[PDB]
Amino acid sequence: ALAPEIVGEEHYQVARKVQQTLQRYKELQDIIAILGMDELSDEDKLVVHRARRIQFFLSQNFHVAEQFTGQPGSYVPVKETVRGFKEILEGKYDHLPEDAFRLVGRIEEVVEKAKAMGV
Amino acid sequence: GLTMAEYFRDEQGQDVLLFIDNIFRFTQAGSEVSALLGRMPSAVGYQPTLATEMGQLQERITSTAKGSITSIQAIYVPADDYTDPAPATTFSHLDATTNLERKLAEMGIYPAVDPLASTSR
Amino acid sequence: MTRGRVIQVMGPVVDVKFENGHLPAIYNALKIQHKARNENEVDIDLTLEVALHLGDDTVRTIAMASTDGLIRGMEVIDTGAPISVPVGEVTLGRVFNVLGEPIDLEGDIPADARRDPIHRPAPKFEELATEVEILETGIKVVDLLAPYIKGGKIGLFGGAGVGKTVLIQELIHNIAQEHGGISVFAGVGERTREGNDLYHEMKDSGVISKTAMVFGQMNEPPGARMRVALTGLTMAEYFRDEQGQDVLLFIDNIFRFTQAGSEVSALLGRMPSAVGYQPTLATEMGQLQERITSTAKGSITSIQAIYVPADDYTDPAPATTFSHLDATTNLERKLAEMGIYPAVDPLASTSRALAPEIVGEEHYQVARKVQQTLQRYKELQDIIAILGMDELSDEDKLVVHRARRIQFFLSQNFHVAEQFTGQPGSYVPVKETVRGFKEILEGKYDHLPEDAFRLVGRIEEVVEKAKAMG
Amino acid sequence: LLDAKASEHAARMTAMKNATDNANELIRTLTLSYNRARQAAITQEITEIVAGANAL
Amino acid sequence: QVSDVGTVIQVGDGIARAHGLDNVMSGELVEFANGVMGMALNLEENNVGIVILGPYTGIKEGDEVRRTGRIMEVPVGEALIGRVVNPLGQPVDGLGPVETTETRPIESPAPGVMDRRSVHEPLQTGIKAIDALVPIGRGQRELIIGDRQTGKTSVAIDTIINQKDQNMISIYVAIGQKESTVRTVVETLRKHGALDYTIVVTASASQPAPLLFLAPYAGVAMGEYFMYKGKHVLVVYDDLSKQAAAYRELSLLLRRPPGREAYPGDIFYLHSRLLERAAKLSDAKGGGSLTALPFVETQAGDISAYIPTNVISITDGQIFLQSDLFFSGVRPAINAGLSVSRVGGAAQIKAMKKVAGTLRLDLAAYRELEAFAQFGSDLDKATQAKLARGARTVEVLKQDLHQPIPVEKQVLIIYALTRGFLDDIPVEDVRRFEKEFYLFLDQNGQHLLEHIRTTKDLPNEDDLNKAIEAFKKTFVVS
Amino acid sequence: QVSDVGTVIQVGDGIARAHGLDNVMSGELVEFANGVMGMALNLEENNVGIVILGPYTGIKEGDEVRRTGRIMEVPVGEALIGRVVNPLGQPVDGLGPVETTETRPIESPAPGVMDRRSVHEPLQTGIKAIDALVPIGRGQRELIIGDRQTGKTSVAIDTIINQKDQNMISIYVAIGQKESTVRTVVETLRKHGALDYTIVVTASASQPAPLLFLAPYAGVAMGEYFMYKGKHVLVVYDDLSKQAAAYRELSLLLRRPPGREAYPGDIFYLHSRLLERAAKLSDAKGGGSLTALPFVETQAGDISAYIPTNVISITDGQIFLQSDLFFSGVRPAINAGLSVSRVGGAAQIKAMKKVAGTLRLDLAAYRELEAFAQFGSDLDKATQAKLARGARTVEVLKQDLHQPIPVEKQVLIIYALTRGFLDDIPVEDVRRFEKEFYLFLDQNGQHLLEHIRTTKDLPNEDDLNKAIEAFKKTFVVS
Repeated sequence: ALAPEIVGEEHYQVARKVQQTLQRYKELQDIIAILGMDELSDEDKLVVHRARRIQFFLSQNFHVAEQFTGQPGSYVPVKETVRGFKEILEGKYDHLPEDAFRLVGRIEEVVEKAKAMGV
Repeated sequence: GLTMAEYFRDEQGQDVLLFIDNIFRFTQAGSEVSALLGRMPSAVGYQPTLATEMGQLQERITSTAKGSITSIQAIYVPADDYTDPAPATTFSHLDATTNLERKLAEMGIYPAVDPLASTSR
Repeated sequence: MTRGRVIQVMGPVVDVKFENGHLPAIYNALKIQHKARNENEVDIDLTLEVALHLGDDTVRTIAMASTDGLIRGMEVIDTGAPISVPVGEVTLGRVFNVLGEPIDLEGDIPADARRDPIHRPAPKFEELATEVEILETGIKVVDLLAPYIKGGKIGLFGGAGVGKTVLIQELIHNIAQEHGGISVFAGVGERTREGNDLYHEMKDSGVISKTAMVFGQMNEPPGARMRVALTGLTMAEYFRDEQGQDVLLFIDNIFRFTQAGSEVSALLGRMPSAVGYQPTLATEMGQLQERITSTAKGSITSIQAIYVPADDYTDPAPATTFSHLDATTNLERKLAEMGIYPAVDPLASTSRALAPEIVGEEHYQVARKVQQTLQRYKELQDIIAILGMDELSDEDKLVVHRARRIQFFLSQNFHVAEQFTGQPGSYVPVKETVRGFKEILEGKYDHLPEDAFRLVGRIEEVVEKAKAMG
Repeated sequence: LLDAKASEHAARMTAMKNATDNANELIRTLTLSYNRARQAAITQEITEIVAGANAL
Repeated sequence: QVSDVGTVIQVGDGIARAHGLDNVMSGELVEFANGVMGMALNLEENNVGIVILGPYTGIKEGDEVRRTGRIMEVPVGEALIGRVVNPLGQPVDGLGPVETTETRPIESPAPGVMDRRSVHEPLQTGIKAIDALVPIGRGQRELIIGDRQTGKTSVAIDTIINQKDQNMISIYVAIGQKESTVRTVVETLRKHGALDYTIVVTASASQPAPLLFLAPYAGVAMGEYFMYKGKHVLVVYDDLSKQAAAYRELSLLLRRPPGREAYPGDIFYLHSRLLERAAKLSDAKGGGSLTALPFVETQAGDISAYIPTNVISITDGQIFLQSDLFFSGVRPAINAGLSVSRVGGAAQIKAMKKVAGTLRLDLAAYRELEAFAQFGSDLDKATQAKLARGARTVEVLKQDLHQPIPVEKQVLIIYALTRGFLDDIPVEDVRRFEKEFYLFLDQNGQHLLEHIRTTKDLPNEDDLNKAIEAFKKTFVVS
Repeated sequence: QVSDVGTVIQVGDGIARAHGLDNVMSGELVEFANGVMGMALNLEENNVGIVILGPYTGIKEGDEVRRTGRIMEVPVGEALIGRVVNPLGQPVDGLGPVETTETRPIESPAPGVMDRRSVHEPLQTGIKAIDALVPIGRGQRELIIGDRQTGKTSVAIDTIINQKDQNMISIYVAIGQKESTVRTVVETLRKHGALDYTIVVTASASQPAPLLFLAPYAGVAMGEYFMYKGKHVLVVYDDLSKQAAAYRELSLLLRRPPGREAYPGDIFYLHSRLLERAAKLSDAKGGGSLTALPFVETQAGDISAYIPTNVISITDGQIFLQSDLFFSGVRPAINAGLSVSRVGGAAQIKAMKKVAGTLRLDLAAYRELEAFAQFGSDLDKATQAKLARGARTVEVLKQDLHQPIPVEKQVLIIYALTRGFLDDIPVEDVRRFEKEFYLFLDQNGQHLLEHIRTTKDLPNEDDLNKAIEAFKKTFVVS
């Protein structure tokens, strides 16, 4: 069902960009393991910086997992998901720590978690 | 083909050439028929008579007192696995080797024979 | 009549048919003794072991030697029991094959001597000892950092030229001297020239008088190569049970025993398992090892050399072998050049017995402190190698000073080495070793030169040597 | 300038040493998987050969 | 006569084949003339395949086989407590025979969907790390997985010993273990007094493969008799990997085709049929429960292997023992990254749920921050306090061998930790502080201990703080 | 009463099954109707499995089979010296028959462990690398393993030729080789004069599988005749992998159960039985000795294959040839890193022992630092000197084809290399330095050569140094 004429042009573009940046991050893994972050080019640093946050934001807290962790859970609409991922791709939240994206849900919960942590 | 060349080696007593398009298919066909003939499988599913069949084919290509037969055999190695039993058996009979290089062909150095990969005893 | 007839001969596998209702039991030994009736026959003296009952009064056996010259219809006689090997004092200082016949040239054993079956059930749960006991070997490094347990299995690792045979001879000598117990050596799949060299070494070391030697030649059939270990073990069980003493048992290479078992299974036609091994690998290893235990009136402890195929410790054969070991000693080439003659690695060797409940709280503390000091020296070595010596702190300098003394004191002079050095051997009690190492750790002998701690024995030898040299 | 050159050389040396250590760790972690795959391949080959033999 | 008597045709590798026995039924026990029992698996058209449950050396072709009329069964009863028996129920320790008067089938159906109840009662193992991070409830199947020589048997022995005063019956099953090791374990249990409520089932490595294959089923059958009477049973299987190896050997001897790692197709069914019989019965069925702690041995810490994956896909969680961090020797290190208790947490007492939450976070933060190889930044808030807290938690989680700790004292010491009461005491004195604190508690804080025992909630926080401060004042720092 | 006669039932792929032959022996030699020999291997209940030792196209079902009553045996004697003979004893060259008087069976018991003596006599192969790093002793059997195009045949020919004046009988066995290559090898031996003390046994690729299987045993049986008379024999198996493949083919055609890589269970038994007959006999047994040099062919240099693993486990050492080293112009192509001789040291003279260690250390250092040779900016003291010594060592270890070097000259040249006298000679002129050094030696260092030959020990150090300096004075550098 992931086609431009089904899910929408914006949805398709955001998904393709996310997959592309994740693939680039996966490719850079061997060089990261061997040499480290110091040898990456200037834009590869940005690619890794965005990709880690995207990967962490892909996580979610579930309603059924409340009994084991206490997190109430969330239900994120597809429009909110697309908007949040587009904002992340545009570099709007590059300053926040990556742990703020871990298990939140909506994009505003990331800001709330970072502010609670002290950013 | 070997018998056709053997006639000219023996009677006319002249040096001849024998080209084989692919020697791996010769063993592959025997491997295919072995199971239906009813023999137990070999290491990699080949026939148990692979070595003796290859020897009985190759050993007739020899130089004698009168005439000789020299053979140019194109060899295909599946997936470049040189440990495969068919190439392993075939390589035990070779005397020389010639490798054709697409890089040399593109550079225009015909016959595009690789000067370093080619070897001969 | 209990007379059988040969009906199939396929390599080392021979099938025999008996009269109805008189089949031999499993693991029985069958004899074939034939005389050439004419010029188209050869003399035959062969021994077979019963393996399966195929039905129709037919039994499948595995030969113990070459099957050339066998004829279908030859008479086969059943001995009524598994292979029987002589036991007792007559086996000391002798060399035997799997069948129990002498191999050396000193003559045959009288036929009236007592013999015992090769195959025997493991001792009952009732007869086992209820506590763990330490076998004092008299070697400082072994008794301190990797204690030996009576009735336990010890894995020995090392190459050639590192001192394996010297360690074996010293262990045999010390055990015989201080415990009155003999040792048994079982060579499984060894090289014949190496076996001959070991025989001559034990001969000229004066040790062979207290040991019984069994060799399964590498050219022997898989049945022999598989039953040699059981022959040695049943030689040792007599001295465990009747004489009531602590006995050693050495196995040349147990991986070759597992390989011979795999070859036997392949010949018998059983479907392979794991990486091509026999399906019965675990139960065969268990039946071999479970008879090496410490009962209420004796003990058998085994030192086994282990070969790791393709350096893979997860391979099924070493994986199954390691589940029975209680300790491990590693011989180190680096220490061999350094000059520590026992050459046992103080850090690679491990033992299950190194626990406070077994060796005592003081022994455990001393061993842990020594291991920590040696480890710390190990990390510091690269710092001394690359950076300047002055970069070491005061505690680092003290640790480096103590570690060399400890490492040299781990060395020892052996009784076997007397014939090559002149100085006599020394037997060091475990409590004396603990006291000496505690004193060294306390700094009580810092002023003594590091060369005074080499090949001494007890701690007093160190100060005596230091006074003698200065 | 001289101090900067010395610092550059020292930094390059340290980076290369760290790279060698990481490469060695990767090598051993790969050898473990190589051993596992070798065992699996041997098992599969022997099973196929025995099954083909039994088929007759 | 062939209606109830048979004649052996083939003997080999522990498997026999007999002619006759027309009235034998699948799964029946048969007895040879030698006295060795056997089980009939295959009922072919003209012969019966029999598996020998014992030494097969004394069985020869032409021997007779006699029916017993009973499907595979084991004796069970109160008389089996304090004894050591084989999978057939025959005594092994001596001390005379066993006077059991009832039998249970080896193959029995598991409780149904409507016969079960949610797990709500804690199983106290007496180990601080397990009881704090991976709680175990009655009726739970918890897997203990790790490499060789990592103290799994020591953990099992401590768990069994800790059940002294609790209304629990322990069953210890040893598969493929060394008989000397089993003897030492039984001696330790007798010394600590656990033989009053434990049953030991043994099958050494020297035993034939069928006995190793049958031992866990005998153990669970013995446990089910107590479970269905309204009692609580703890069962420990010592090597399901060794049982699987024995079953693979038997299957390959029966010419059955192998699969992944030469294991048979139904190797998953073999373990599922056994582990599905442990459950928490409902109030209608009686409220009994059986809990199991299977053991699986890995090679080089690889949990992606066939048998470990099969067992993980059955149990309700796993506890992973870290071989490299087993360097401490006395206690194994539970890898919190992989260890998890799916059913636990609900069964944990109220106080432990209140206390262990911050300890989990402290340990996770310490383990993620470590392995920096002495970084030079040393930021105060981010590094120093977290490292000190993590070191103190690691010191607290250590334990002595064969020294279980009551849950009340566990709760009190873990509350003393994570509230800042230890950040001044050096890490090398944490164990001595814990020992002295236990002595001080059982000498004076009887009110706190009784409050914890009577109700599973923490006592008055001000009183607890006053007691901890008083002990800290009385304590001397090395 | 059909006892000595049989009729063929099945024919195909060189295997025939015959009814009857009640009194035939296992391993017996059997003659068919048309004169083609056969060997009985499978003595089944109602038929005999016979391998055919010749062209089987002329054998049909119903042909008569005659029993000969003779166990497989080969002719032995001095009449075989200088002959090319098939494994059955029939000459393949047109030079005529052989007048051997007595025969011995191919299968014989190996010498006992008490009939042997430790290896203490060197076997000079004439190759500097082998004689320095992996020495071979009389009675030792050593494995030469490597891929094709590595000159294993060249090594064998050189070591056979070098025995011209050392009073040793050589036997060359060719299994699965090409007849043209065998003919060229025989012509080379004839040209160099080795045919007056050597025997050639040939079984080419076109020959039936049983001939390839039997050839090494025929060679060993021929060698044992001289070995037990008090002489010294050298036996070379040109390829054992092809012999193993032929045995696998025969076993698979006889429907024997297959093991790993379809090999029969007794392939290791086959190879150990073959290779355990090479030994150094005791003084009571006559003092004879037999040494073996089996060859193993690998693909892509994998020593992890089944047959190479078995042969490595069996033999007393290995010599490894490297394809890249051979391609790099190094004709011996001997890799000293992987090669090993478990008998080394005892198999060397004092002069060679005094010099080999430093050469080994220098070669090890150069092999460690070889990959970084193109950096002239390395440590000017350690690395540069090590590279300079290693390059000259590698140049010295090179050798020309079919030109063995006497042990005294080898000792002298290696001493000169290891004492630093070559440090100023250019790497490209090292070979010329060696050639003119040999010429200068054979011209005016006869006293040193005689002393080395007659004492097996180095001459006076000052005299040797003076001779080397005198030669360096007259040496000219390009």
